[PDB]
Amino acid sequence: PNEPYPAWTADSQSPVSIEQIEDIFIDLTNRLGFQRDSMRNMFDHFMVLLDSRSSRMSPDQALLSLHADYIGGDTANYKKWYFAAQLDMDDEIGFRNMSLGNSLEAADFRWKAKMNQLSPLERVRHIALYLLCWGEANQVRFTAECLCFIYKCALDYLDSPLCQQRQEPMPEGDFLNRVITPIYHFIRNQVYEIVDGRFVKRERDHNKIVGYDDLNQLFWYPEGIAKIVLEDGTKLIELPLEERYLRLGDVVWDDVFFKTYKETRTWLHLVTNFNRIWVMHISIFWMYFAYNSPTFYTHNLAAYKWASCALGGTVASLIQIVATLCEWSFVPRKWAGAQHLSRRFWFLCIIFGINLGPIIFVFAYDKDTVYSTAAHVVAAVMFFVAVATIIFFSIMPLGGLFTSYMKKSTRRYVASQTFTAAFAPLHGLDRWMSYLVWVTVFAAKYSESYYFLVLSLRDPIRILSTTAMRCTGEYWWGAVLCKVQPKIVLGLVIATDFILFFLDTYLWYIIVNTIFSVGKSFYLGISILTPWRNIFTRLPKRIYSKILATTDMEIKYKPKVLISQVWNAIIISMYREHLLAIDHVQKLLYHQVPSEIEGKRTLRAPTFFVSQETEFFPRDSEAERRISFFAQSLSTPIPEPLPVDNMPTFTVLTPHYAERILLSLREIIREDDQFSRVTLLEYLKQLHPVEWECFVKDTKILAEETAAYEGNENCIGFKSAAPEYTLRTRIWASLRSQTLYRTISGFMNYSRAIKLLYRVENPEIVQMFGGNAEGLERELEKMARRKFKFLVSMQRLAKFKPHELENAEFLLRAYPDLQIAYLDEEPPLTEGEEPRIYSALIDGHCEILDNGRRRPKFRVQLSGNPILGDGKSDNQNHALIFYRGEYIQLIDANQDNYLEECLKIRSVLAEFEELNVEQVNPYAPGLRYEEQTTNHPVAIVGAREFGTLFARTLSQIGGKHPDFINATFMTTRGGVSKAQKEDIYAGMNAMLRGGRIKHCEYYQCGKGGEQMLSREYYYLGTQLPVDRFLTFYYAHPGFHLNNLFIQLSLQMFMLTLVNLSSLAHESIMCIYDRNKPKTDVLVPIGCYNFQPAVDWVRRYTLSIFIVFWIAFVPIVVQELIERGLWIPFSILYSRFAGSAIYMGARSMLMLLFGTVAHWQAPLLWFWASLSSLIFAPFVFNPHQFAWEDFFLDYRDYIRWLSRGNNQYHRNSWIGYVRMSRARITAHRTNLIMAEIIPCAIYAAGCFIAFTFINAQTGVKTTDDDRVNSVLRIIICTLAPIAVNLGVLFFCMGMSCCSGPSVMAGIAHGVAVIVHIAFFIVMWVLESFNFVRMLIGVVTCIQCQRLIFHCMTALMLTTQPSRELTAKVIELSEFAADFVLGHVILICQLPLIIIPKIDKFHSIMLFWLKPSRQIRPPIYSLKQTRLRKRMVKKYCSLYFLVLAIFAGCIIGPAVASAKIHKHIGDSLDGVVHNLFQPINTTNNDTGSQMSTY
Amino acid sequence: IRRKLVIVGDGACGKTCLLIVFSKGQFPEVYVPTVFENYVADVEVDGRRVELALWDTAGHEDYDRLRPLSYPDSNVVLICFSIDLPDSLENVQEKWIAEVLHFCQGVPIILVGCKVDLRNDPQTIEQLRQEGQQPVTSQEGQSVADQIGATGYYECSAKTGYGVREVFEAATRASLMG
Repeated sequence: PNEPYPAWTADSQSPVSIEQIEDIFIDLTNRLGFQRDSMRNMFDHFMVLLDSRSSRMSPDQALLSLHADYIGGDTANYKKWYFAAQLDMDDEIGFRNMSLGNSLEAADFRWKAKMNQLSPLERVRHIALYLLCWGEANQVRFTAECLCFIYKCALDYLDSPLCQQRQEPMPEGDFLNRVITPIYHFIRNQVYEIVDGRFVKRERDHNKIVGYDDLNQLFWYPEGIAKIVLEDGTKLIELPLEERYLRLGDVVWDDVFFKTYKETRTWLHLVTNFNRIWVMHISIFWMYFAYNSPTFYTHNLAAYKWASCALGGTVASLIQIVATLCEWSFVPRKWAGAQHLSRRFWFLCIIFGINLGPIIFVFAYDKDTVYSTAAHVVAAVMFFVAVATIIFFSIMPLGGLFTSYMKKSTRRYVASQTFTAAFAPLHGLDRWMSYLVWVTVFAAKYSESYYFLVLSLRDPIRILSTTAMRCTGEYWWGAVLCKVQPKIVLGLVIATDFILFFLDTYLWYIIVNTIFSVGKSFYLGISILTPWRNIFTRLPKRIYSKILATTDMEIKYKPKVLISQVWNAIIISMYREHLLAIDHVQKLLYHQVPSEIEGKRTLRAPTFFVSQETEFFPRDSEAERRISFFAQSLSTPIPEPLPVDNMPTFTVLTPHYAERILLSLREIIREDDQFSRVTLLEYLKQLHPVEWECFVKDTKILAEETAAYEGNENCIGFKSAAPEYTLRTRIWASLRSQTLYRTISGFMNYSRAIKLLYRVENPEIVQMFGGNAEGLERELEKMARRKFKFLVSMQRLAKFKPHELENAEFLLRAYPDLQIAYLDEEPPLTEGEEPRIYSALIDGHCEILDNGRRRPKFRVQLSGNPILGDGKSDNQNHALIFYRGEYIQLIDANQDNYLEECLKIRSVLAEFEELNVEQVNPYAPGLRYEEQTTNHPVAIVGAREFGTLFARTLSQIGGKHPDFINATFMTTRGGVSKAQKEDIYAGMNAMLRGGRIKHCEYYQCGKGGEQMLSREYYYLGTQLPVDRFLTFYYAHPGFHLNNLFIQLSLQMFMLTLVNLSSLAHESIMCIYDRNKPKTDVLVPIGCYNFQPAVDWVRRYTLSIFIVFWIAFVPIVVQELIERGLWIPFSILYSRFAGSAIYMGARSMLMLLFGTVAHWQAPLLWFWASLSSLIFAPFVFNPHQFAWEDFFLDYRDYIRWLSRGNNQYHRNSWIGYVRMSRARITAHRTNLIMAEIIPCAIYAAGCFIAFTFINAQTGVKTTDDDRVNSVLRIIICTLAPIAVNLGVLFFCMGMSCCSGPSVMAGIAHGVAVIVHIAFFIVMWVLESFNFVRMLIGVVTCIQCQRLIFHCMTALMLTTQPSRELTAKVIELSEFAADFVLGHVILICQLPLIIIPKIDKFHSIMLFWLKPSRQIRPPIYSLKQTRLRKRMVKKYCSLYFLVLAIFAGCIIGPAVASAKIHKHIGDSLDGVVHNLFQPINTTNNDTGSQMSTY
Repeated sequence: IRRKLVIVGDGACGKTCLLIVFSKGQFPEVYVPTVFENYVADVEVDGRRVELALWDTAGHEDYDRLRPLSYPDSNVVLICFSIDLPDSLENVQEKWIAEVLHFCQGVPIILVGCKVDLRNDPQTIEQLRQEGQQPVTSQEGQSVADQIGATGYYECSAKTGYGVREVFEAATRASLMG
């Protein structure tokens, strides 16, 4: 060989010589002025692609395949763009896609013929032009279609006679400075700004930003192309094709581009994109509810039953219309698709009318009066039409719902189908399996839901719909609310069940996926019950079959020898890692000790394989787990390998920013005269003591250096001051600790594995060298360098420290093969100009300059700084231009890899489905799109990993990061990563574009909210097939929405429980046993039995417990290390305040009201859950076992409250309420009101429960005797705020002159005192009954929250008034926070009371992973006495506050017990303000026939 | 001992100017944000040639990954806050003092106030006290140092050479004074 690209160079059949490729690249550079160094880099890139592609096929076939992949083939992004924009065939492509699940065929035939006519030199020219444009694109690489348009213009320019006529070469760098630079400037200006000659960041709502995608989308549609206008005003389209490339620089972009996808409130997105879920769930729930409520649709009839159910279809049509309106909101009207939205709305309204008509006919009371069989049949047929409508709207995707019928002249689809709807269909038994899984899920879900609905709500609906109560009621409307009280309870119950109806589906989805996974495991046959001895026994033959490509090579040697060499390399790797003992390694090694003269004595099978009991592996060693996993992986079916020389070339990409390259000697060893923690070297030693001890004690390093051959048959530091020893310690520490160097070594194991495979498979090379070990090593290294390339990106190298530069130089010295990519900067030629920034690449081969910096092999100039936005994606983008090969592996800064995982690299690459397939001409005239099998490439590949149950749960948590990438596919489309600020976005872009994603279990790698608005979510939800859509929805967003629904159902249940407890308390109930007949005379005469309602409460508690348990199994499963056998207080509270701490406390208060009103066992479970929710942070945090610690934390909390009163402080309560207000801070105003509405509902519900309590149910009706409870609520709600306003005004305008922080704290304390006083006044008004007061105070809190939210909403839409409102809200918030923290500390008191909780703290320490000890420094006696004085002071004050509150609670009860209740002298409309009766019978029963 | 010198502060607060004047001897009119680096200065202490480990890093929260690395074992930290802006001083007390105590363990701590030349600029003081602030003086900085238990409040300004010589020589000698 001896050529840079042996495969293409050596073959005499190659159609184009390397010199011709160089010449054509140079010609393109001359004509378009690409950077010479960029031209060289892309020439190297193209030659490497040809070498890799030709290594596994004929040269001309390789070039043809490259042309097809990049521009000509149906898998080429350029073809898709050309048909979408120049030929305007997007709707026809949507037609074709729908069918698969002049005219397009004619245009495709013309395109194929045109491609076929091309000669090889022309194909090379096309590919080279594209590669040069791509290399120069820089930031435009993310906007791939813009790059395609620029490429089209470049081709038109080149082929024109005008370009050929010119004899003067274009100036170097013309492309970058003229075409790319304006677009980069546009992108940069849309984010940043300049001030005082310094570049500053500018922030705006993402709706106002024009990001990469919005820039990209303009090129999809021909109309978007037409919007481009030059500076002088002429449209770019008017110019002939040959002139366009030159005029491109003259264009102005700011006014051309625009925003395509506009974002608004989250719930609008959820309604639009996930419309099918809502349609199916809500419609079926209505149909179930209609079928089971005779009273609602029966006066005081089967036709009414059937008709009422048909309303389900009407609900579905309504959901569709609402979704359509939201969709109309999202996209701008001028952009293509608005007319389709109008037509779709028209069709949906027509369907709605059709569904409504017959139902209105049946509803007509005159038609009912004279019963007609015609009405009955109409009702039945309407029901079936409604079921058909529900099915139709649940199945069909919203996007292009009626498109097929229209055949409209305009663009039929809203979103370009070529780039948004090209999903690869599932093929074979896989698609049927998906259908069956989802059918199973929904069948089980609906069956279970109907069982539960009928069982739980068949009785309660009857009772609560037909039962009427007896009370005097409030003065204003006394009669009207008791008669509907059970109806309100029933409505709340139905709402709660409606919410639960959604959680059921996710539960069933998890269950069914678990069952299907177990089924797949059975089909595969891999069973844990299978002895590991058998798997190890079979391992050698499996290695022979799979890890080595033996069928390809001639069978001239026994398999035993080859597998022995592979295993010996593996075990020597293990030994070099020191994870195995020398004797253990000897037992695990194919022994050559016996004489080599006898073949049997030459090779001896390992004791480890033959024996299987003995401790072959050290217990709890990473090596043993790695070997076991290797065997397990070999058990599974994996694709056949291919010879190394035939393997494709791939590259490994690693970015990092501030990561630690290598462990510093200072880190390992520290000064003697200091004391802090434990020395890190000793800490690591404790982590792996045996591994550390073995190699130092036995000199295992040199012994393993000798064993690897196995006869060839296979003053800083006090303890030591030897440089080589220092290097050894640093290397060991870097290996055993998170470090970039560890990843670099683990991935150089790729090159080691490739070298090993090439040596093993081809003994002919070894014979040819004939003992020339150095030459053999050189040749194998040539192969390894040819096939595998490692690239690590460092944007920091220009700003590296001296020690970091030394570490990088050491890294390069260790591995000369390695490659690095970094950025460097230079000043401009003209003064008053931006600096020039280049991207450079260095590898170990580059010679070292005099100044010590390594010479750059390639320099590429970028129009501006590549890091436009803070993200890893730009770091990768500025460096990937240097990638080589057909496949890319992505890893983050820190990862670990091993030789065994590297051996299987050939298999991993094979699963991209390119290596083992036969090759055909992609331009044959006969072939048709439908017949082709290469339509959907493999864009991305992911790598993944009593006992059976744990495997099930591990699979559960596993199910849901691209670890490999098809270089060409992702390079032509968008970028390798498109965060454009994450991996999920890149994967979803690949899925949308048309590629596939595969997962492999034979390769494992170790690594150690806003999405809802994304356009990609909208496209996926609006255009996916129904089964694919369900898969996607319940994978990614289902989890978030399920958690949100759990919280919502908790709140709804608390509201329903409050109302139901009030109803049970004020009423008199009657119970019955199961043996006692179902229908019988009521045990007390004139009683309403609500026992089924509390039974519903029990059922709901069980349901929520099940859902919570299922949601929590993954979290406990994640703690596999524990296995089945097993701090600033104020900062923590603020951290979890607003994170369900306030909601937790409010729900705890409602639950306490329910508990005192009525007692049911299920409420105990809710009590436990809420207590856990509130106290979890305060139990799992450390330092809890100390009274002094608690008093210090309490002092810090009191300081936090006090800080900011006089002088603003960031760590203060004022600052945190300010932060909350800032985070809260026309049509959008309506959307804001939309969120305020639910708070109004909750306030109304609590108020209604409070009114129930005071209605005086069982008391004899008294004419004109009524209680004004609503006035009670009004007074108790207004009084605190009114007093706050009054004291604020007093402070503002009074006593300011008499000056001699205390004042602001006084105002806060006064507000707190007034809140407490008004709670006391409420308790007094209730006549000292505790339960009525509890519900009253809950309602008062809800009303205050509603008022504050209304004020905030008004503020979001005079300045002194606004500031006054903000201050008032903040005062109320201080009161709430102070009382909450006070009760928190009360609950803390009992823990402090215990003399010694050291046992609990020790158990907690054992549970905690870090397991770290800290000790305080010494203190002076005077300072210690000051600390003790502070402890005494603050504990005394804390107990004083606690006693004040405890008296405030108990003392009023004692006083009320001492002083008998009395009411008198209530007039002027305000009657019995204080709750009317001191005594009350509240028991109406018996009374013979009469009741009440 | 291995004494380290650390300079911290927000952007365009005078760090680059004084740093370049002291390190090399030029006054740059442009404020160049320093991310993380170290300079060497030759200062004569006790008749001995002492090289200063002039660690530099911008005080912005974006750089919280690299700036804490060299904080340990530092004698004098040059927290750069504007005298005319008490909000910056409040931020020093709020965050920077806590961080210095967190990292600087067993080493003397010196607090430094910058911009001594602009101590009493009326225009800036008026435009920054509109929100109800107070002037900052040398006694105010000494009060802050006393409250935080600092070993001393030395003010240096390399722009005019004020303090830097004696302040930095004392900082080297503070390793023995304590």
